[PDB]
Amino acid sequence: SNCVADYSVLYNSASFSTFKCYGVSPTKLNDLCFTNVYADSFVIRGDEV
Amino acid sequence: RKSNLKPFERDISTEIYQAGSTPCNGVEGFNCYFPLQSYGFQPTNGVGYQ
Repeated sequence: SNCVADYSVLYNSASFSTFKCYGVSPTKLNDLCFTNVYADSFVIRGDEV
Repeated sequence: RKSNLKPFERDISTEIYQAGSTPCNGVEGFNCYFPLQSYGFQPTNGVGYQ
């Protein structure tokens, strides 16, 4: 929070595995901006994607 | 979608949608998005998804 939504570097990272979106579109990323983000960062097993 | 849609224009292009900076060029690859998706036509679903 408390920061400009720089969703460009959040998106163009080519080190991904599978691009899965659940509630939002990928074309208005830098346009549409949010209020607060509560991230859940954890490591999973390979067959759990 | 790539083009800006005009009303009442039939489009039959099955062109590979490029995700980022991946030149697909006829074949698939790293997130070469194939936009021609498929319908779920089953009686297994509900009554509003038919």
